[PDB]
Amino acid sequence: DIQLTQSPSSLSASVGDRVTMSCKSSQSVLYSANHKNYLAWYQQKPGKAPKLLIYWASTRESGVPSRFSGSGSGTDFTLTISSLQPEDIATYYCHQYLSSWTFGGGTKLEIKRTVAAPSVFIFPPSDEQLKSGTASVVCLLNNFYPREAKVQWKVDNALQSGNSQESVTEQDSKDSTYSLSSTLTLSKADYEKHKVYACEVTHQGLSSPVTKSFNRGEC
Amino acid sequence: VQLVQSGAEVKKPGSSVKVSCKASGYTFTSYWLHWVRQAPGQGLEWIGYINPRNDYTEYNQNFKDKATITADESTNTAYMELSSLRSEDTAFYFCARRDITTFYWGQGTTVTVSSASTKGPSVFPLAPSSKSTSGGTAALGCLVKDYFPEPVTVSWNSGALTSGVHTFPAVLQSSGLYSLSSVVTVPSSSLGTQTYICNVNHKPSNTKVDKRVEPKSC
Repeated sequence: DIQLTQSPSSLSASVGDRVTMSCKSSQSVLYSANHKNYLAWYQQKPGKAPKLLIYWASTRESGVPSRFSGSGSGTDFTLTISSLQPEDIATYYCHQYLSSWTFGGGTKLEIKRTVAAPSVFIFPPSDEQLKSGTASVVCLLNNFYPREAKVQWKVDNALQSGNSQESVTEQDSKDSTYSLSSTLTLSKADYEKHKVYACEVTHQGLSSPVTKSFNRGEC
Repeated sequence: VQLVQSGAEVKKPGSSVKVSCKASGYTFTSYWLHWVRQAPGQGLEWIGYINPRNDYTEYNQNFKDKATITADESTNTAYMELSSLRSEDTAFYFCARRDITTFYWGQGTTVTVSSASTKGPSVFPLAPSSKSTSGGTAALGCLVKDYFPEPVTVSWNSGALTSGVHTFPAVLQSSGLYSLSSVVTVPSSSLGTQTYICNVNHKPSNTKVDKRVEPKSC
């Protein structure tokens, strides 16, 4: 029914910045009986329930830091964070409760920092896994910013597809970097069929792609 | 004055699940109780609500053939039941109520729908070497592979080592089994002159493994 549009979908800002995000409703959420705007703002950390920041568009929750404030009336609302702090890395949601509940799409907020190239590490499969009949090669990208990075696996210079999987940590609260871990998995017989195992890493902090590589049998 | 939801659920496709939301510290029939879904990496989606005073219910159109919300004033407990579970039902489920002064959300309940069955992981070393060294920094870790369901917990040196330890989010493999890596950033000088042990626990399979990670010379 009443749709909510949040913008931007993502925000990057330095600690201490003033930050604003907007929420616009398809219809007015200002109720005629009490002249109250049925709009709330939430902060949500991963794996956790959303935490209420603002209710009735402008009333701040009791325990919430005074750096958070809400403004607007009718169909256009704004959440402002006066001085961005490192603990504010989260996804922010607007929520209208005038009619049946609807939510904005969220604003993912991250800390902006100096570009940092990843340290690239590679781990050959262990003797224990090989005894079991499989070989996993792990490529590690440590403490880089920004989050966008490309990891390509190459076996004897052949690009690999459909045999690897990666995961990225949440942004670190101390140095505002990300880390990424990628596992390439082959059967032991297929692993023993090739010599060079390499992960090629592309990142804004790298003037050229970096390759971490090893030869089967060398470790 | 809090809403307490039942624990994590792992279900096979085709089964049903009923999650509970206990309300305490207020009058249970005085406020509508809502349910909200959040699929992994996605936003918040309203499921429906119940008026516990007269058992009146309304649902999001998208959940009409999936969710049934009930309540019991006599036990001050609300329920949300999901029928004929499928993989797309894997999500976070919250109960939430609105007061005059504030909102109260439950802590959330994960529902994981998978055909896979319980399995303990193998813990393989991620051996440090020149291939995992840069300057005065070396990386080592443990690969915790092929387990179900979540979660696994990893400590290093029985909890005595926390600096430079980061555990990555698990990845769901095509087999339907999770895999996770836990790594540690250490001074390169400590390789060979410091013992590193990863302690892996998977309680669903009663798996407990302590793996020494020893350096390789390459």
